[PDB]
Amino acid sequence: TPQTTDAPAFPSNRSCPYQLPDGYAQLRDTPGPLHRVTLYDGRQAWVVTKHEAARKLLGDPRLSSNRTDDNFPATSPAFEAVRESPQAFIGLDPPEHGTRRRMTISEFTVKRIKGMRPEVEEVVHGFLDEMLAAGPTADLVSQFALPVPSMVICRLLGVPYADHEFFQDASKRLVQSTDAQSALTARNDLAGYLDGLITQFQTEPGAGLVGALVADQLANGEIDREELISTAMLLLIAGHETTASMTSLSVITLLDHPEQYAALRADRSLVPGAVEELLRYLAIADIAGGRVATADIEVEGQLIRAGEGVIVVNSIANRDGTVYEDPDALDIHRSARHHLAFGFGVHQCLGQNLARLELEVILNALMDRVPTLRLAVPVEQLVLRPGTTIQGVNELPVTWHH
Ligand code: HEM
Ligand SMILES: N#C/C(=C1/SC[C@@H](c2ccccc2Cl)S1)n1ccnc1
Ligand SMILES: O=C(O)Cc1ccccc1Nc1c(Cl)cccc1Cl
Repeated sequence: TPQTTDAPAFPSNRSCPYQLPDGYAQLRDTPGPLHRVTLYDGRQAWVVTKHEAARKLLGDPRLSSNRTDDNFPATSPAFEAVRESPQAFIGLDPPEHGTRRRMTISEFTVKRIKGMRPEVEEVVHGFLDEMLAAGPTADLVSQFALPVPSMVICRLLGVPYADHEFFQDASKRLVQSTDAQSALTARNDLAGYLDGLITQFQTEPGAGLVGALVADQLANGEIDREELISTAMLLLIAGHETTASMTSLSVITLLDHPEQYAALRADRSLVPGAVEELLRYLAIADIAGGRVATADIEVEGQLIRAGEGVIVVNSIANRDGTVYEDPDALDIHRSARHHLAFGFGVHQCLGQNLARLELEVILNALMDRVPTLRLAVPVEQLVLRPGTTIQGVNELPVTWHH
C-alpha cells in the first residue's frame, strides 16, 4: 500500500552540513508559497517555502509569535521548556514586544558593536593562542568555536565568565535536549543561576546589560524578575550557540569549496559578502520560524485559518531560485542581499550585527593564524544536529601544520 503523503513529517535532518535535507528540497521545488506538514505530535501545520511570501508573512501581525498559545507549532518536546515560563520578547507580540526589546537594544547598536571590535579580536586571538600552542589534533568547537562567543556575550551581559563551565553545559543540554524533562531541568538550572545573579547585582550594582536591567527597569517594576531571567537566558544561549554553529559550519563549508576559500584569503575585501552568503547558505536558525494565526490569512489562493500553526523556514526561503540564481551553489561573490537567516520585521535578529562582526573576525583570524587548517576526519564522520534544534556539529576535529 502506498505511503505518499500530503503533509510530510517536519522537521527533517540534514545529511550534508550545507545542503537542505532531501525533504526540504522537495518543499522548495513544489510551487506555491505554502505546504502542509505533520509535526512530531501528529498535528498538521503550514510551512512557508518561498522567499517573498516568507517576508510577507513575517511582517503580517496576524501571525503571532506567542509561544504559550496552545496552537503554536511546537516541533519537539524540548520546546516545552520555554512555554511554561514568562516569554522573552522573541515570544511576544506588539506592543509588549517593543517595550521589552527596547530595554536591550542599546547593547547591540552599530556603534557598540564596532566598539567591541578590539575585544572580539582579543578574545579570538587569545583562544587561538591556546589552541595552536597546544597543537593538533583539536576539537574546533569546544576549543574555539564555543568559548569565543561565550566570553564575548558574557562581558556584554555582565555574566561572570568564571562560571562558564556551568552555564555552557546548561546551554548545551538545552540545545541538544530531546525530551521535555531534560530541557526543563537545564532551563531551571539557568533560571536558578540567573536569579542569584540578579540578587548579586541588587547587593552590588554591576556591569553589563543584566546589571543595567536590574538597576533600572527591575527596580522600577517595568520588567518582571522572571522576564529578566528569560530575556538574559535568551541572549546568553543565543550568544553562545548561534555564533559557534556558524563558525564550525563555515569552516566545514569553506574547506569543501577550496577555490572560494583561497579566493577569500587572497582578498579580505570579500569577507563581508562571504559572511552574508554563508548566513544565507547555512541558515542555522531555520527551526525558529514558528507562528500561530490569530485570524484568517489568504496567501496566493491558499487560506491560512485562525488557530493554525505556520513555520517560516528561512533555509528553504534562502534557496529560492527566483531570488538567488542557482540557489544551491555557494557563491561568496554573489549578492546575498535580503536573505532571511536573521528573519525579517519586528523580530529580526537583535544580535545580527554582533554575529556578523564575530564571523568576520573569526574568518580573518583563521586565515591569518592557521592557513593550513584542515579537517582531521572526513565530513561523513561528522555528527550533525537534528532539524529540531540549532544546526551544527557536536565536534569538529581539525589539524594543521604544527
Ligand atoms: C548567525 C547567528 C544567528 C542567526 C542565524 C540568528 C537567527 C535569528 C532568527 C531567524 C531570528 C528570528 C526569530 C523569529 O522571527 O521568531 C532571530 C531573533 C533573535 N536573535 Fe538571533 N540569530 C543569530 C545570532 C544571534 C545572537 C549572537 C544573538 C545575541 C543576543 C541573538 C539574539 C536574538 C534575539 C534577541 C532575537 C529576537 C529578536 C526579537 O524578537 O525582536 N541572535 N535570530
Ligand atoms: N538558532 C537559533 C535561535 C533560536 S530561538 C528559538 C529556538 C527554537 C525554536 C523552535 C524550536 C526549537 C528551537 Cl531550539 S532556535 N536564536 C536565538 C537567537 N537568535 C536565534
Ligand atoms: O528561545 C529562547 O528563549 C532561548 C533560546 C535561545 C537561543 C537558542 C534556543 C533557545 N531556546 C530553545 C532551546 Cl535552547 C532548546 C529547545 C527549544 C528552544 Cl525554544
